[PDB]
Amino acid sequence: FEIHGDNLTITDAIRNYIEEKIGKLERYFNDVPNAVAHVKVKTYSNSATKIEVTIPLKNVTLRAEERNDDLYAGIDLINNKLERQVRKYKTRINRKSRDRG
Amino acid sequence: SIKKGPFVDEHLMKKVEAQEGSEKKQVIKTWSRRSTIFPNFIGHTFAVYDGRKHVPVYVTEDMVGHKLGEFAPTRTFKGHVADD
Amino acid sequence: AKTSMVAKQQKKQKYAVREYTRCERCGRPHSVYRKFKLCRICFRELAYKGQIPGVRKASW
Amino acid sequence: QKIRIRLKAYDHRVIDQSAEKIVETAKRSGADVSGPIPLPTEKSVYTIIRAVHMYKDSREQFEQRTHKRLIDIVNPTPKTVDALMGLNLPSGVDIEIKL
Amino acid sequence: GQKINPIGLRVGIIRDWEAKWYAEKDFASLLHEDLKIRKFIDNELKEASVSHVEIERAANRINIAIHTGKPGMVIGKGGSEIEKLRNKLNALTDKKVHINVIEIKKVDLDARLVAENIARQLENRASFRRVQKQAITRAMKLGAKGIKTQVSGRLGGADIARAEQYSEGTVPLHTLRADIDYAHAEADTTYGKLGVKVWIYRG
Amino acid sequence: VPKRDVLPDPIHNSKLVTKLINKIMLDGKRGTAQRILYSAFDLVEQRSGRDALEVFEEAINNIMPVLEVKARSNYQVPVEVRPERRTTLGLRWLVNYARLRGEKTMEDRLANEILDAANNTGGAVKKREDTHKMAEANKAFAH
Amino acid sequence: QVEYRGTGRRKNSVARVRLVPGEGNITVNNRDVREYLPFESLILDLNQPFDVTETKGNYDVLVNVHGGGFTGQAQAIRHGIARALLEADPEYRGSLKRAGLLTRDPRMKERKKPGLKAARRSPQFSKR
RNA sequence: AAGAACCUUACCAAAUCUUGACAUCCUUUGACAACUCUAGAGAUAGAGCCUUCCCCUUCGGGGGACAAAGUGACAGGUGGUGCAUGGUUGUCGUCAGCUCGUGUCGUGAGAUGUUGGGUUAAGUCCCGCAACGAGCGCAACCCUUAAGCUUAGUUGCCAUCAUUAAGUUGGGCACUCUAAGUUGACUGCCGGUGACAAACCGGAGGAAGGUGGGGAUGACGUCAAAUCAUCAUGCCCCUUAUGAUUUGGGCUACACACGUGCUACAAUGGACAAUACAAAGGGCAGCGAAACCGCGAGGUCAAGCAAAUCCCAUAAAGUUGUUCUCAGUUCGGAUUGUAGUCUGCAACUCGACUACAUGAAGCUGGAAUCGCUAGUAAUCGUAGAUCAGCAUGCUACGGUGAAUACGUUC
Repeated sequence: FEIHGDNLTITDAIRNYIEEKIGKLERYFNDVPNAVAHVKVKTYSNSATKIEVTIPLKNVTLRAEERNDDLYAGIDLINNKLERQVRKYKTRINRKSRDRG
Repeated sequence: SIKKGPFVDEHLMKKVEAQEGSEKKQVIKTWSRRSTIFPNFIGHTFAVYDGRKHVPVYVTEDMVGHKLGEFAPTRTFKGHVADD
Repeated sequence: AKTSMVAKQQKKQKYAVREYTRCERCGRPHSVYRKFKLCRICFRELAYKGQIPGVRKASW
Repeated sequence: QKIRIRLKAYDHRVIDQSAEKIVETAKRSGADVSGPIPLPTEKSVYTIIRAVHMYKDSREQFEQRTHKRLIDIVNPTPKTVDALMGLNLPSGVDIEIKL
Repeated sequence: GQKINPIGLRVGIIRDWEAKWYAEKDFASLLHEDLKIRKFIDNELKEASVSHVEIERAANRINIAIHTGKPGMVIGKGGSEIEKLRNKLNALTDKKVHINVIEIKKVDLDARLVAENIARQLENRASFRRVQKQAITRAMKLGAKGIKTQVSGRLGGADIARAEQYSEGTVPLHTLRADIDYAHAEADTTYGKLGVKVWIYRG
Repeated sequence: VPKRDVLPDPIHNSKLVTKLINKIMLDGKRGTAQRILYSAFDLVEQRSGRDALEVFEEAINNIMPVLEVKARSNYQVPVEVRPERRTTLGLRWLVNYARLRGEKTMEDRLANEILDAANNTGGAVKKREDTHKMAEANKAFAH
Repeated sequence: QVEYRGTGRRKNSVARVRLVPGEGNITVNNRDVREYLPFESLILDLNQPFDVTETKGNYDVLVNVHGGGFTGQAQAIRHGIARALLEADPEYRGSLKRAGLLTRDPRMKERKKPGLKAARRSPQFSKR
């Protein structure tokens, strides 16, 4: 959703690519009101690839983060973090009922 | 509003009173922001620096809720996706 | 830009009001008093120097 | 029907000690002095922000004291005239002579 | 937070004003007129290693005294510069000003002299933690119960700024009656700006 | 943690009426709340010519439950409810069930309601019941 | 005659109470209180000093009050009177100070401060 | 950004320019120009015209300062790097912890102290404890407020007086109130309890009794947090320009979403008419007083004033009677256009405000979710900054005045 990126003009193939690959996770649970992404470029002089993202939640939020050479490998990391996140968050939880007295 | 009563830039006036006697000219590059209507500015056709460049108009009788401060809405198509 | 805005403000005008009074020391134009002609943060910057009363702090 | 003055100091004792030493000068050659009548000492404020760019909510307050201090004396002689205009220090006061 | 100098706090209660003059709503003229004097004394800050100065003005004249560490330097010798300096301030003050200089002792203890001392000799490419160690080693000497000596910038003329500080002794801050000293300096060799922070404790 | 005494009500030399005003005293405008309430007195003390304290103590005791419940997953327990919370309970179900009558005037619905439960009618006696139905339906799985 | 005196202060509303023995009859600055304070019919509680101390009464009233609106102004009445009865005789502190009446509850309106807008509430938060 | 028409505004346009818009160094040297004319969009120039060595000159110089020019450095860069930085700030969080010196034990990194019991707002305090002492930090410590005594009585007050429409006149400083120094609240004192001690509950007094109210204050470190666009500055780059003056646009456009907040969805209500109570600040050609004009905006002159004096000013909610009698309503006033006031030369894109009419959804909001432990929440107004003009914002002031706190399950 909210995407501001400094020192670069965004394009559209990255949009369908990244946001569709994020859409794959409605296995659990999406729940897709906000998804704030964040970037920047930063001379080292090897000189950057910032890949930072929020993926906020019902009653809570989150953070995944990464820096890379390149946006494809560097992105497969904003995903394959959130996956494991959402998964756990659902496991959880506590049902093993048990009468009382 | 105005405080009794209408005003004008007066350096344009020095132009119209000059071109007012003969067969009146109809070509003007000008500035025309703080200059409101009155019927000595007729016989003459106005192209006002719109914000980028000058832009003509045939002056015409019905010009009562109108003035030359601008008649080209300068937001320039539009700024908007839809039309009016 | 900045350096020549400094000269823009203090040279003459056409009439009364197309003119500003920013801060002397810093060039901070906005949110600045006319009492001392001193911006938001120049006074703090020179409040701690304690030249003037001045108080600092917390009774109101 | 007597001398009356107004003193404004930004340290809250000089009003009192200056008032009393000039009173001493005033009753030296004279008498009939009304005292340092207090006035409410109105204030000021400056709502300054603890920032440079943003974070407008984190701010703070400088202020000011503006005291007025009303002192008189009756039945002049030109030596208590000099009691006014003999000693003025500390001159942070806004001393104003009247009658 | 984060932190802030206590000289902002202890002032207004238990220390001086760094200037004075009587009261009326022409602060504008008086104020910035004074501020260039406060600049103009760079002439002697470059020349005497002084602490500071706080003025107090008369009805129609001006009284001043610079709190200085190098007395024979500021004096000239035979007052060979005192009267021309009256003229030069007066010249650029655009108003008469009666100089009356005042030396500072104990010796170079307080924030100012110590601060730009260590900054300058540090900008002589000095192994600074030793120089700091020497400053403290003559500071606890002179008598005060807590010193702490911080500095930042790209140190060693090298990569990213970090900041070292050698603390010492008892130097409370959250307290309110301390009457203490603080400074920050500015002087660079190669990379940017390297600034120090001084701290002491009197009584 | 203690509970903000009212000295008395200086009407009737009572206490309960003030405890009710403060629930009606919208905007802190006691003048208009004690207005509409005094109107309530003369009106209801006209209809079925009696006192407030009769229809008041009556109807406040007719809706007031002696049980209600609470959860703690969430298991809903029966408990003898404590008295002051039981008081403000009767007050609250009273007034909050009152305004929904679809009736114009400040007072008529109110007197309609206290007169309702005065004869063991009205939805606040009803909620008293359902509270006392869940309760003793709530004895099995929680008591 | 002999007018006892108590002086009450709540909510900017000073109560220079000129109590004097007699009948008991009100003049809020040369004016009865009943018409004066909106609306108001809470004057039973104002003769509380007579309600519980040397009960019933009465002593006659003159009073010079100013400041604030009626409420704290109608509360310096109490401390004015009761402080005037302890001034009359502290015999009945054991029925006054059992009702207080000398505790000028110094609560007031605190300063304004960041976040506070048209009515005093912490902000709303950003969401999702 | 505490006030985007111009300005600010840099972005866009063009008229122009280049030791320049702007400064320092070297010179001819000169006091630097007032007002007009020509054209111009202004910049400006042609200019006229009058700027015209003023401090001290013994004849010359010196010298504030020049007229533009010459002079080569130069100047400048909203041009970038908050990751090259300093400085400053939010942050967990006002969370209470974080450290050392000495001595020990450990092969060794390290631990010890900082742990055990109890207790506290808390490394608070105490008992014990190869440990002992300090450093930071908590509290006090500074402010402001409730109770108080004393000093000083106006422009403040009348308790005794007559006097005035009137605290106005004469009188008084008694009293509120007034700004400086004074105690009082420190588990201080009593009872119980407790490892007696630390310490908990209650009592007494007291105005305040449990770190009195609130603020000031943010330990070690985390966020390569924000900041070169506060300011300065390391490196790079421009320099007939990324630098500059000048006029005009525009930073405010809206198929869209979001966030933010303000306002109605009404009979406790709406509208009418009479009436009372606040605090706090500001004020010189600035606060504008009556009287006058008008539907109002506003304007006529000017009373008074560097202020406990004169003005902003009048308070609002409330209350008083009337009526409205549940509507898309006497709710709603969005909207659109008609007509006036004030501002600055200047209200088109783009200032509000004044009477006319028009009178939309909206009849309390789904799922969702946020603040708050009492003068709170909730609610009515006042004034200060910014200010030619401009606040559903912010700031400060007040006046009115609730439910809930079982228990820490979760």
